[PDB]
Amino acid sequence: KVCEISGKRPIVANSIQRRGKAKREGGVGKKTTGISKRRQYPNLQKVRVRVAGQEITFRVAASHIPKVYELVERAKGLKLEGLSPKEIKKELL
Amino acid sequence: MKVILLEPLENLGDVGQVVDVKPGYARNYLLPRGLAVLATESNLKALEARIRAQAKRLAERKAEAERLKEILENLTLTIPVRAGETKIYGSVTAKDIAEALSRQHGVTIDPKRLALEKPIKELGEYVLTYKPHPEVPIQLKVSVV
Amino acid sequence: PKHGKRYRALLEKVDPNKVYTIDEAARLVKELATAKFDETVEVHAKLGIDPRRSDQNDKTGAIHAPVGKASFPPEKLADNIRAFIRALEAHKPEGAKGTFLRSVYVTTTMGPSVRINPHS
RNA sequence: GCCCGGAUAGCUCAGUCGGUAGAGCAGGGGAUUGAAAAUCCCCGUGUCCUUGGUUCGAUUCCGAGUCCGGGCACCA
RNA sequence: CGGGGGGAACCUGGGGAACUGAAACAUCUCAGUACCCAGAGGAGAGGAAAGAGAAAUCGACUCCCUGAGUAGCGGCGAGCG
RNA sequence: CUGGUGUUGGCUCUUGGUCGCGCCUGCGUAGGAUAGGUGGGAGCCUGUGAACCCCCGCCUCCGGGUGGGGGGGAGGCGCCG
RNA sequence: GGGGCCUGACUGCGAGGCCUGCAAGCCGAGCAGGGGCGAAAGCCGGGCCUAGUGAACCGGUGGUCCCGUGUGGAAGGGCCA
Ligand SMILES: [Mg+2]
Ligand SMILES: [Mg+2]
Ligand SMILES: [Mg+2]
Ligand SMILES: [Mg+2]
Ligand SMILES: [Mg+2]
Ligand SMILES: [Mg+2]
Ligand SMILES: [Mg+2]
Ligand SMILES: [Mg+2]
Ligand SMILES: [Mg+2]
Ligand SMILES: [Mg+2]
Ligand SMILES: [Mg+2]
Ligand SMILES: [Mg+2]
Ligand SMILES: [Mg+2]
Ligand SMILES: [Mg+2]
Ligand SMILES: [Mg+2]
Ligand SMILES: [Mg+2]
Ligand SMILES: [Mg+2]
Ligand SMILES: [Mg+2]
Ligand SMILES: [Mg+2]
Ligand SMILES: [Mg+2]
Ligand SMILES: [Mg+2]
Repeated sequence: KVCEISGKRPIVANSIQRRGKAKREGGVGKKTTGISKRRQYPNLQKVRVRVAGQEITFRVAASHIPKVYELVERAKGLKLEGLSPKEIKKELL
Repeated sequence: MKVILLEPLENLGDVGQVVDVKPGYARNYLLPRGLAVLATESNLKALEARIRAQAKRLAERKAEAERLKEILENLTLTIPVRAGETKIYGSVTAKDIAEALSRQHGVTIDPKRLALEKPIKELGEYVLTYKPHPEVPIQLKVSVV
Repeated sequence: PKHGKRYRALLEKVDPNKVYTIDEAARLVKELATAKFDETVEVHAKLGIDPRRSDQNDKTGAIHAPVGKASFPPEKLADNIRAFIRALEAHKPEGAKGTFLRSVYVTTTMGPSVRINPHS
């Protein structure tokens, strides 16, 4: 899916199949036996973390996980209660 | 992946101390149970202060003492006690001491911070330290009449 | 023990891990030669060449030979040292691949050895 | 095309951890059973492919050339 | 306070063919076209240089004319540009 | 199906690779003898406590090499040959 | 068929023709350089002749008056083999 912070989301890429000694050395050159469409997903995971009276879960990219914490921190200085674990999330930027 | 501790943990401890753990240890064990905080430069300065407020401000309750010894130290007390030669008909507690010391001169002392054990009573002659840490031995004379 | 003290004392003015120049050590070599005779300061350096290489020093790749006494002035050691460096850099085999002169020590007849950069 | 490994008795296979080259089996004799051997004994023959140079020369170590053995690729 | 639904084309974004061409065919071509989806508006996009490229140079972006079928790209083929 | 990585963290036991360094290693005729090459090479080595004896780990071409230790006492040792 | 010297199984060209849809194939006197055999006349740009062969493209090597993306140099090309 998409990252709840980095915004990163799946993208389109080609799977190019090549054969033959490069020209970069050996000879004649490389050759494309065939190209194909395929996706490239974000290495997103999940990060659960207290933050007041709830736990709230974060489905976020790998290289962003840290920011999630630098957010439960910046959070601190603010009041957030009531049955609003979804809102807690909502609130944290 | 720096972190600032708390309870002095083996292999790395003494709260405030900074250490290089593995992201996993921090995120999943340390912070969860609260054994440390992320080495964010927001608490990395916040500790800079936590460290000065005590360090500098400490020069008073262990630095101003000098003002508290110069006045005294080279001083001499001597207090009127109802006695009978080498044996007083009562005693003088540290509390009994400053009691009048804060009227004979105008010096403030904390009794609970003095240094004698049993309550004077006897005589001969006295002289003993105040407190605390780098102290100042005072001089008091047991009077007559 | 393992060595005699006459040597144990010289180990006090020779950092175990430090490169010295031909002026910083050339004079420190004339002070580590504490024998009852006038010794001979020599230089030993390992050459990056192939031993059994017929067309390219003993049979392991080591260089020796002495060049100076234990009294010679600061301008006779610091100057005669370079006279041995270029004596080598003038015979580096064609295919002599590798740092031709990797390691270089300067020891006397009885004193220890001081690692030095024959380029300064 | 590159990286690897190598014949020495008839065949197969080890090597001062540089000078002292030695096994199985085949073959000769003798031992040999009812029968042929499985058992039993004792030895023949040479740069250890081999170019070398280090060393005291080299079979062994380096230039290394020829052939063979297995490898990984390329072929516009 | 707003939103939601619609609108002939035009518009930006997210996805995205095959026939066909190569006188077969897979790289290539058709083509980022057809089409699907979201969104915007009377337009939309873009927009004040972490630019261009050889000049003591220029000076946001967009549109037209050239440059130019040039430079190049290319089973150096078809063709693309 | 699979190796490397990210999500992925504690504590130990066990081994490989590499450079640092510290140590010994090496035993064919000859020869005091278990000689790795090459150079320096008449001075070293001991109250900065040696010659001799017992203990004691490791190595073994069973010959020694050699280290810890106690002991001991003014002497070991190389050249020349 | 035999022998003595030799390497013209040359480099730079090439008038003029044969053959022929193209492009290929073929013969070639003669001039220059530097050579070989001959006393010289001269002959020699492989083999008595007609088969023993493969356009381009892509690359591999060895050379080289060339190009080398602001400049120097490189990277990578061209040209010759
Ligand atoms: Mg997903
Ligand atoms: Mg792929
Ligand atoms: Mg990362
Ligand atoms: Mg060696
Ligand atoms: Mg062999
Ligand atoms: Mg049997
Ligand atoms: Mg409203
Ligand atoms: Mg509206
Ligand atoms: Mg198609
Ligand atoms: Mg077609
Ligand atoms: Mg689009
Ligand atoms: Mg245009
Ligand atoms: Mg063009
Ligand atoms: Mg296109
Ligand atoms: Mg023609
Ligand atoms: Mg003739
Ligand atoms: Mg001719
Ligand atoms: Mg012919
Ligand atoms: Mg002929
Ligand atoms: Mg083609
Ligand atoms: Mg340039």
